[PDB]
Amino acid sequence: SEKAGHQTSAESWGTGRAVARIPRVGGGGTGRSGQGAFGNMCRGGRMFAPTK
Amino acid sequence: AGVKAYELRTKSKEQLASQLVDLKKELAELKVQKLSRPSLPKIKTVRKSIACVLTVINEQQREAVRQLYKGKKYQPKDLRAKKTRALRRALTKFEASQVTEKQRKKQIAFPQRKYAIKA
Amino acid sequence: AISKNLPILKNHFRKHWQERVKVHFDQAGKKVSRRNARATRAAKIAPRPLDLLRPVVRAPTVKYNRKVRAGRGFTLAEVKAAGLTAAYARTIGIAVDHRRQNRNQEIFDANVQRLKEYQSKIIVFPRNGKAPEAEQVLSAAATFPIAQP
Amino acid sequence: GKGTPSFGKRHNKSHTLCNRCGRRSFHVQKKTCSSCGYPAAKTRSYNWGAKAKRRHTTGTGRMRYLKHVSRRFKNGFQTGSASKA
Amino acid sequence: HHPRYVVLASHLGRMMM
Amino acid sequence: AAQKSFRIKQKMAKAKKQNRPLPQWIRLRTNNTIRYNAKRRNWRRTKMNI
RNA sequence: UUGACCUCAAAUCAGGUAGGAGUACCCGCUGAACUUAAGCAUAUCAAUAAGCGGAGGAAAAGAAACCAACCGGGAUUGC
RNA sequence: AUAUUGGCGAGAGACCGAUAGCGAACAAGUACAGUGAUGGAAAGAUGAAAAGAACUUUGAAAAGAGAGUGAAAAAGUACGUGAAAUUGUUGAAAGGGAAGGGCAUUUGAUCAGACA
RNA sequence: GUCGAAUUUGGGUAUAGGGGCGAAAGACUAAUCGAACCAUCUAGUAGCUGGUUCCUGCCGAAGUUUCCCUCAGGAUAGCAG
RNA sequence: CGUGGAGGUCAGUGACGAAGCCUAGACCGUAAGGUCGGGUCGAACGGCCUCUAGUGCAGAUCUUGGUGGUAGUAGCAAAUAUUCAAAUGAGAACUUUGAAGACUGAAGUGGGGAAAGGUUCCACGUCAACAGCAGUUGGACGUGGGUUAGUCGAUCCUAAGAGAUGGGGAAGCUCCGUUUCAAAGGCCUGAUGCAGGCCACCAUCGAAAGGGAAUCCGGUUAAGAUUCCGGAACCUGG
RNA sequence: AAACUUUCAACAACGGAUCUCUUGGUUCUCGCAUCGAUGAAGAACGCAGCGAAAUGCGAUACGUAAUGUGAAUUGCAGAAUUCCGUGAAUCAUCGAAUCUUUGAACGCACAUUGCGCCCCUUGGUAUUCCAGGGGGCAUGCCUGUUUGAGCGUCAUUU
Repeated sequence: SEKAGHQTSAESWGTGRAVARIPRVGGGGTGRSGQGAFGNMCRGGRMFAPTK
Repeated sequence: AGVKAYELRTKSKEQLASQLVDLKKELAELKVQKLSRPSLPKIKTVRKSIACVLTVINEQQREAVRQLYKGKKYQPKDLRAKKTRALRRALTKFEASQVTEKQRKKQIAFPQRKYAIKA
Repeated sequence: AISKNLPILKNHFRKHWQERVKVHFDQAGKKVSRRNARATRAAKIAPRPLDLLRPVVRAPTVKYNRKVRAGRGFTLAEVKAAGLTAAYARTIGIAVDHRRQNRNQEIFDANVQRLKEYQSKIIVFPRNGKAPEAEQVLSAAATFPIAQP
Repeated sequence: GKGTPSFGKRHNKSHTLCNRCGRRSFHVQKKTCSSCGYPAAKTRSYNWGAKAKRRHTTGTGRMRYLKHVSRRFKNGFQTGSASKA
Repeated sequence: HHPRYVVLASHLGRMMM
Repeated sequence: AAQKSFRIKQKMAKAKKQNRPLPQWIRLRTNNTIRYNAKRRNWRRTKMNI
């Protein structure tokens, strides 16, 4: 599905917070909040070169 | 267990009114007993009997209003057909079939002919 | 960049082109559907053919005027030259066109012949009463082919 | 202080329950809901809010009336009663 | 769950110049 | 607040009757999956936000 | 004094209809910048995204104030 | 004739197989966070069948040790299998400011065998 | 430090982001302010930094020429199989 | 050389044990790897000729989950303070009762309320988890009970202000405006028409601290009272 | 020599990888055209003998009538005539009904379970005050009805 892996509003924290620069989920009190988001290496992310 | 709809259909307006109050009195008693006995499932049958009497009263009373409005062009909105809103506003079979006098002459004079081309 | 000895290509894939790709997976299913619809239309209009009769015509430009192809419909001068009327020809499967003008006596005569031959090969059933039994012929273009003169 | 001492002053609601969507997004002073737009006739929905539409769209509720229409269409919007054959 | 934030910020000053 | 609207009190009434464990006999049912009341609430652990 | 006409009003007057939802496809209005140009302003992305009005099972188009320059074709739509 | 990531009813695939595939195989737009717009998870598998361990004994009890059900408790509702990091006991071995590795042989343990 | 006033303060109410508000510090506008917060365009672009997963056999370099808003980059001739 | 899946064949292996995991036990290959024995387990898997690809990890301050050393370590040190006996209990520095020594010291560590919370209020049962020690106790867990008004509030009025209508803008979502360029409606004399006459605010929303019709004492509950009970009063409408 | 530290094995721990499973997802294809003032989509609060939730339903509330089938439901209890029959059942089908408070939401309002007016009828000695029961009162526009306004305007009586 073309939506898969991209139904998220994540953004990168940037350098300076002792964490890598992959985008991350916002908010709090959820468990998903703060996770790696879009990248192909990220759990729940989008696969490299989605099959068309 | 419980009243039967096809038996009630033989009774009159007054009898079904008397039976409704009797069932309501009986349910009022059973409620006073459910707070002493751990379980009293019979309360269900009495509850559905009051539903059966009310439905047959409403069915008798609606039919009389339906005989009173027999054949007159305006009748209550509750009794008209509950089709879709769009099916209630489209042209009737009569109106959509209306054809001008000119077109009627042409259809009669030159109808589609059946034919075969083999021989 | 420009890198080696290769042709200069022009690929217009700079818009959001992935939102308007059409792959025709339906090629086979559309064929079965067109073929079914053909069969139900034949059963509805039986025993008439699925086609109307078309006229002989010359292709317009200088690249094609050496050839003759089918057309829209017989013109009013041809329909009258063949003993019919436009309003009636349309009820017995002859296509009529009111925009074409005859300006060449060779095509005019070929189409008049075509209409006369057609009327010799059809059976028009009576308006009321038992109609004769007849088998259905599905194409008239095949029954009346166009031959290059 | 901007932090802990400031948060101790929070005892006034800005939003209360909405009579239409019932969501506690009804601004008291503007008298409008930031979720459904009440009292505006239309319900608020934006095409950049794909998830927002999904949460509130048709089918997410009971469909007290619309669930039966497909049954009525199958039978041709019939009227009457079964014949008891 | 436990949110996390920019732990301290400031208090580092500037160096050399 | 002691002085409260009927709309708020009505929602507190619903919150009161929802504060109970899972009925025990539900675990004896055929093909039962429910283990505990997952929507349980307490005044000390989370707030209704009504 | 009485009766018309024109125009404009009021009724819990008799019978009707419009709003809201859905919105993948359809008919319009309005309308960017990121981006490409190894910079950048015309240009490009794009007559696109977002915003707004309006329908149906299809919509829209349609029987030439068309194409042509030929031995001339002949409504519209799709490949 | 043409369009259809929506609604309804069907048939399929060289597709994914529980960190995969939709965010959601489960009471999933659920619990939970924010004043608000909005953000938004983890979580499937005892056995063919509960036959889910009657009764005896120690303890205040939770539980333990027996007895029993089952093909199997090396399946006991902390339940198919049950890896690794990390850890307890038993056995063997070395150890003067790290440990580990390469060539060769002594010592201990272990392995195979031509066989006629 | 000041403590009868240019005083302290509750609730109600008005002002909304290139806007407000400012006895003026670029201060405050929900722990965010030399331009708030949320979703989308958006996987924005990067000549720049990091990473890029199995074995064996044969061969094997360049940091130089010319052109470029060219100097951490490319085209071009060379070296290479 | 190895992995997921596909067409053909070996009438391939298998509940008399397929796949997976463990094994300083064995053999083959220079290597990637392939093969056998034993233990554990329980329902499917492989050789060879071909086809196909979401096909091989030590790293990316990589993603998600699990777990160490540091380590029984830092520490649990503000607000003067505790002690003796019996009772309950398996168990008492921490619960109940009695005695003693102290503190808040009337801009209190006392007695009530507003915003906010939402059952925390009271009773019986009760200790797995929470009260960073303990617990027989608890604002915890299980099960119930409890909030009584003509007089107290809201309701009514208007304040800063918000906002229908009549109208004018705007492609439109909607903007301006509040008595404005409007034919803007309702009472009485009398008889539901009718004879008159009087009267133009202009809808409405906006205060549980502003304006405002009317209730006090005594008793009573495990938990309610200016609300219940006894007695004695008052205001509005009719 | 022990303890202690380290390497390996057997058993036991912590953890949930691997293997085998699958009422889910995902892409392709075929057919159909059906929401709303006859009150929709959505929301709030309620309903069972013992339910908190998902599912169903609306004071006729896990449902009422009607049609088909023909002995169940099940966690415990109940029903027992409901078993050669106008009849079990969270059964299938569905054409007749009910459908709380709301929402385009429509008497006016609504951080209020706030305040009115009209019609029929019942009780309080009551057309006027009070309470109960039932039925109503938004706005724009079209076609007609009735009642009107204007020296805009025609004829006619005097």
